[PDB]
Amino acid sequence: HFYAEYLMPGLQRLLDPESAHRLAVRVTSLGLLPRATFQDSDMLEVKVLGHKFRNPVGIAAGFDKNGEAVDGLYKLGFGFVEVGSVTPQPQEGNPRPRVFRLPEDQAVINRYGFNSHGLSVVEHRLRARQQKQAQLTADGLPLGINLGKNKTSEDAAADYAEGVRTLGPLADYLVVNVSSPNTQGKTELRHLLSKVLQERDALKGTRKPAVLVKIAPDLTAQDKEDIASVARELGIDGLIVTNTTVSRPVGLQGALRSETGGLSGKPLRDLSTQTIREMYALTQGRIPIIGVGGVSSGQDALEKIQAGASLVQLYTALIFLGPPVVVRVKRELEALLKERGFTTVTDAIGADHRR
Ligand SMILES: Cc1cc2nc3c(=O)[nH]c(=O)nc-3n(C[C@H](O)[C@H](O)[C@H](O)COP(=O)(O)O)c2cc1C
Ligand SMILES: Cc1cc(Nc2cc(F)c(C(F)(F)F)c(F)c2)n2nc(C(F)(F)F)nc2n1
Ligand SMILES: O=C(O)c1cc(=O)[nH]c(=O)[nH]1
Repeated sequence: HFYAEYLMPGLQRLLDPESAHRLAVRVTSLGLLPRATFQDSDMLEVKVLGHKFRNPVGIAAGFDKNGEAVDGLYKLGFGFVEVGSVTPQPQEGNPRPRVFRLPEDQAVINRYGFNSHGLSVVEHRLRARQQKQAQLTADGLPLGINLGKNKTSEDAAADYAEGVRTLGPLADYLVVNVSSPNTQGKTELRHLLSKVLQERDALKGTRKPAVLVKIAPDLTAQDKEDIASVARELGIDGLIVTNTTVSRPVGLQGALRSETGGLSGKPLRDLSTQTIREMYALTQGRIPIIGVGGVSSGQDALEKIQAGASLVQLYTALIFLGPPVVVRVKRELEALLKERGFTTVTDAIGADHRR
């Protein structure tokens, strides 16, 4: 409660979004935040992507862009952390201002345009902690790395390749982020993905990261069939559904609603869940999905899980509710699984399809 209508709305008044984000990352890294004490139950454990996840709630890409706060994030209760997106070379991103809060809608619009410290900086930081991560991973706390491309780049495959070569040895999973709204066709995707998988395969007697593709919520019905077709044809390990949306739904109260960019938070929630449900159907329940978009409660997580997600992520909820939201989600999720007749979270995955 202290976070929810004392600290967050107040920070909102005081701090511009970028300043607030930067502060959040630093406070999280430094461990100033009180630690989560909620204990995950066996009921929340998920095994997927070649790893065990102690709980199914992860932090989505975009919070820890540069891998500065990974340990602190696990301490807040996240089951898994995704770093990035990381671009090969450092870049500024778009002109400020570039992130807008719509508190009325519990939503954010962003056009960051991939401000990243770049691969070498993030490699150095992650390497220094690689041993610690190996222990965390073993304890059910995996690490994902999300790869982006520079604004310049004509050659996407080359940018992705630097990323896979550089960070793939540090990753439990890798994500190709082809969905930023702020920076194709089957064949073109197929080529790129094959090149990425080929870079992954070449890795170094690392035993090797799973490769996922992160998609937009704004796709055509054929693209969804296409993406499913490729994933199955290429043996892509997973899908992350979804990134932010370019739409503005009816009823936004926020002044900044007209701003160009990707919308996240509650207004995205149902569109994202719908997108998961299709993808599970098209892929026959055979390809794991990490569901993201507007999760801020246990029910929100459960809906995504029932729709077909094996895991879920959140980011935007933190902006409005603070760190307690991670525990709220897990606590609510456990309570709902018990009420609703599931012995474990795993039993819920794809339940919508079952009926
Ligand atoms: C400010 C901001 C920055 C983001 N940056 C990235 C990014 O760099 N890479 C990425 O894949 N997704 C990024 N995302 C998308 C989130 O990972 C997530 O897909 C989306 O926000 C939906 O989840 P949420 O509603 O819980 O925020 C960003 C989102 C926000 C709000
Ligand atoms: C008020 C506010 C908060 C914030 N994140 C945020 C999120 C947090 F969890 C904290 C902390 F440290 F209290 F737990 C915090 F200090 C800031 N963002 N992050 C954004 C941005 F830019 F990412 F959209 N705007 C924000 N506005
Ligand atoms: O850097 C960004 O602007 C960004 C990337 C992304 O993948 N998603 C998003 O909403 N913003």
